[PDB]
Amino acid sequence: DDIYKAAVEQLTEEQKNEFKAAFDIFVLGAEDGCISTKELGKVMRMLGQNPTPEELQEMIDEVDEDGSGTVDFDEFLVMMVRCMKDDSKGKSEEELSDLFRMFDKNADGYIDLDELKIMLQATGETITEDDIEELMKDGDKNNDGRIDYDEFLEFMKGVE
Amino acid sequence: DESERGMKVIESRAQKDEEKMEIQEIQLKEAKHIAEDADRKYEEVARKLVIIESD
Repeated sequence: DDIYKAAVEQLTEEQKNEFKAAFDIFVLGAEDGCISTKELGKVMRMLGQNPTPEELQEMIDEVDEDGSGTVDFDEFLVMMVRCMKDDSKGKSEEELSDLFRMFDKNADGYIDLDELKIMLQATGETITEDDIEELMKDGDKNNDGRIDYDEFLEFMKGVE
Repeated sequence: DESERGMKVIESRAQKDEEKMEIQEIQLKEAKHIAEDADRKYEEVARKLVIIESD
């Protein structure tokens, strides 16, 4: 669904071309185009990541949700950003500082649950009872009940 | 022939031992990785315990 679309959106042209060229090593030729999961460790290294054998296996353990034994191209990009975080630019502290200030309507230096909900519902996306809290608990690394400026910058690195 | 058979049995055995060894390496690594995560998880709860104890 949307995680797979997002990984594609976040990889740049000079990178996605290498990812598909290297990832195509997963098919031997004159087969069925399966693209197997056992080849993930090899491609992590082909693309410039430098994992240990345990890490190569972890990439394999985190794919194949349907038991098919394969990895798709969009699926690969999702698995790669969770291993090697090749986002598109990933912005900057100055850009997120100015944007942080917009969620911080009361200028308190943090985004609480009410601001987090207003800003999201305002996009037209329906917000349910468990939403918002799920993001607050992701950004709130120190478990203080809110996402502060520093936490915000970590939380949204790579977000567009 | 005894020495050559010796090698066939021993080479095959050395390979069986290489495989058992590789298997113990894989298994200790899996167990070690469980330990890395069991220890990591321990650290997360132990750290959270410190945070929670501090709280």
